[PDB]
Amino acid sequence: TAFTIPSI
Amino acid sequence: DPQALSIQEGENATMNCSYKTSINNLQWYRQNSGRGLVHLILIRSNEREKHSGRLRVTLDTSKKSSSLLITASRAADTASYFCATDDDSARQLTFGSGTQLTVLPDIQNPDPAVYQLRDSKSSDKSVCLFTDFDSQTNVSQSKDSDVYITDKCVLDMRSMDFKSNSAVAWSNKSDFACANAFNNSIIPEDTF
Amino acid sequence: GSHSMRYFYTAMSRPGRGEPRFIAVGYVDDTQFVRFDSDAASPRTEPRAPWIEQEGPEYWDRNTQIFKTNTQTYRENLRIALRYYNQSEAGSHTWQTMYGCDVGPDGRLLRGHNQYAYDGKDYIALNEDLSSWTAADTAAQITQRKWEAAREAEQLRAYLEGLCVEWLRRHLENGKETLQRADPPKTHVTHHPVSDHEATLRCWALGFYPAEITLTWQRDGEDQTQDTELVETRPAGDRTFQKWAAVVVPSGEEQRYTCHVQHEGLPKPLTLRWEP
Amino acid sequence: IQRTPKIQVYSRHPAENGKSNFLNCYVSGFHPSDIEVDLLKNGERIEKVEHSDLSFSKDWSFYLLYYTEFTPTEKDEYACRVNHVTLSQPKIVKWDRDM
Amino acid sequence: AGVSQTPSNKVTEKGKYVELRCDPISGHTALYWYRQSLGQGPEFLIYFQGTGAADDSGLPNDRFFAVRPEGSVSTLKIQRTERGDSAVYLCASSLTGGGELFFGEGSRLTVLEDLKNVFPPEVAVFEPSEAEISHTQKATLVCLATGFYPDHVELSWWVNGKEVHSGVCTDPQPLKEQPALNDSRYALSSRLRVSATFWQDPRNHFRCQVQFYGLSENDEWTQDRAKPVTQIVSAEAWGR
Repeated sequence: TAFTIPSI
Repeated sequence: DPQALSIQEGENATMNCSYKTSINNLQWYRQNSGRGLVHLILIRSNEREKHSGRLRVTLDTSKKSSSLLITASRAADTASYFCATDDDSARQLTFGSGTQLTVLPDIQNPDPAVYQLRDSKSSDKSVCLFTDFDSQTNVSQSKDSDVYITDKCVLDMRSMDFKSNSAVAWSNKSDFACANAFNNSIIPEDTF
Repeated sequence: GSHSMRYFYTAMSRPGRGEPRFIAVGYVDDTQFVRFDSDAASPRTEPRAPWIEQEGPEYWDRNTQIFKTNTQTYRENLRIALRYYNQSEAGSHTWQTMYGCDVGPDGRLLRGHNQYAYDGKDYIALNEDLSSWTAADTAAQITQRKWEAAREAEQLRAYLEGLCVEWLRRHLENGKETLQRADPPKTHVTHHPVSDHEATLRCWALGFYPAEITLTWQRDGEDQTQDTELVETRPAGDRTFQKWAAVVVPSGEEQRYTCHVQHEGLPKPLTLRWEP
Repeated sequence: IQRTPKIQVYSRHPAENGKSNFLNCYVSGFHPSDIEVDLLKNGERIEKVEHSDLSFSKDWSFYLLYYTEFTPTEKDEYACRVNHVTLSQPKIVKWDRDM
Repeated sequence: AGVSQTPSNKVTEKGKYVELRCDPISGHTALYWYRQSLGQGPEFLIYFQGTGAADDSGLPNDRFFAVRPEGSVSTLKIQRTERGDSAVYLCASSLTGGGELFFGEGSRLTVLEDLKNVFPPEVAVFEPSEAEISHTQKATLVCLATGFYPDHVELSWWVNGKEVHSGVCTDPQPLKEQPALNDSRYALSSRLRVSATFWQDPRNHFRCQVQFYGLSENDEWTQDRAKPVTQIVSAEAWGR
């Protein structure tokens, strides 16, 4: 499944 | 909800948990103590194994289980220990049941010793204080209305390197005194 | 060998018009399979290839969670970026991200990419050693610091080598009839006089997969790189592609112009001229 | 930075007069994402139009495919009109079955 | 020093509205909320990324709602409060999302059927045994905090007007006086040990100090009984 991205 | 571990001080604690979820990006180990907060160390799904300080973490992604091992366990290390997994790399940590760790001292000089204690101000309760007993001594559940017992507790006199277990006995009855208090717990025989 | 799963993320401000907006698309090689669009009635992850429609709800629910998360982190990053660059709240800007994983003939991770752009320019990008970053400017250099601290290349590398590759394979087995087939082009050459003096011919590749091809007008058996023209490979609209290549030349010089087309499903790189 | 879009108007299958087909317009190579695309039949909006989900290339320029069902005839002409911030006037491209 | 959650304790009845605060680390974008209850893992509630929820699947129901307007400080709103909701609510902060969670100390919230049975503790310093100051030459004092409800207490010893954690033990958890059901008054004790030199030197000073958490000015008084606000109940002793 898809990645969940970091903030910034 | 993997049982409590009690162990002796200096000897090695080893806790296990298992995550069920699909992958994890990473797995965390968290220290939760008294009323307080929660707390940390981390292994990725691609490294088998990781050491920090006295800790060594291990990850087996086939059994979806991990092992935290504390080396040379101390009093400070007494806390409940919790797993967290990052569930699909999707950043919400999932925490498991985890493990009540209690590192007890080896007391080298046992003086099993039940005393009466007298409340300042009143001729009020007799309170029997089981103190100075061996750490292999367990106090058990009193089985009557009147009789109830503090479970064992340790105190540490920092200034003078002393450590002693102590449970407590209260009651408002006269069918009760000292040699009574501890008739359910397995005991070492000493000082009344 | 060399299969891949890639996701493509686009998010943008719309000051004056509405809430930022976030769109995501996933491919396996050159077949798109999934989509998500923030502006939907109730945004949900929807299929795009037949072969994924087979997963149970947990798949949809889960990626819908990750995208609703990914929706918000971009609303947020949009905002952080207006801070790193002294930008006004009144101009619209854009974030773009690709990440993906390639797997060996065996299926191990061969290469892995993760790549951030702001406003069309490169921003931050992870390096071949999946640990370090190339930061486009000073702003990205904060990010780079922020991320080294959170060890956020390792989080990345954990996903690539695990969740992606695991799924890359889980699909490939479901849509093997689709995704492990190579469709070789149906090629034809056409006749177009722009005059008696000069006349052009056209190498046609139609309905092929994947989108990789080479159409080379070999003059006398040579490239003629400067005198030939070619259009970028385009989509048919089913899951297939077409490209063409042309060249203008004096008349009656036809047969010495051979067209070299190579494509994955082609045993022999086919040379062809053609006349009536 | 802005890039102006690349337009390719063409049909899915070889045009054969009076068989149903799909007219494609393949806008690609632009930035920002925002783009108006109409399909024209004798210079009026075909109303049935669909598009692809948004995506971009290894250089971040986007692309999209507008497509519709039609039967190509001889007398009927088709076109893609396209608006982007880069374009001062919208951009008509007449369909050539020859491409 | 980190993620301050507030107010550390709240104690109300059925049907009331509770507002839990938490102030996370600066520059942390993700702010989680968890909740946990006696001897179980924290469970997920909600997870902010800057100014808004990116995940709220932990929320058990529409009565739960969180907020974080300016992106830093969050607030947890619970409504039609119920017994079911009684737990410690944990606030954490991540730098970017996932990875290392920095928790706040928490807010212990107990929701009761009525405010009728809220009871502060009675407090009793107990003096040391001579049979102990002989056989060990050290003095142990014992503190009994009696008949209090709920089990929201912290027990701090003070020798002389200053607090020391040293020589002292309290019990982890209090236990039920009438242990037949869950509305039972609680009992918790604590000891501290000194040298017999210390306690015997008469001009020394011992306070067992016990801090209840009950009600505050925003709660009602239909009682005859001294209405149980948040307070400290101490008990002193001196030397001989």
